[PDB]
Amino acid sequence: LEEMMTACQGVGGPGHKARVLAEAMSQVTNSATIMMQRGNFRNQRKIV
Repeated sequence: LEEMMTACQGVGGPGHKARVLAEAMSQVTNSATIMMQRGNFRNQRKIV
């Protein structure tokens, strides 16, 4: 058995847990992008 995929699933290596992270960090950082945006909008469309 090519148990590389079995290992790289969370039990040994992340491999997919790395993809779950990638999903979440994109989303968490995006959620903070909404905070930046919640400033770079309010202030903006003025005298800028």
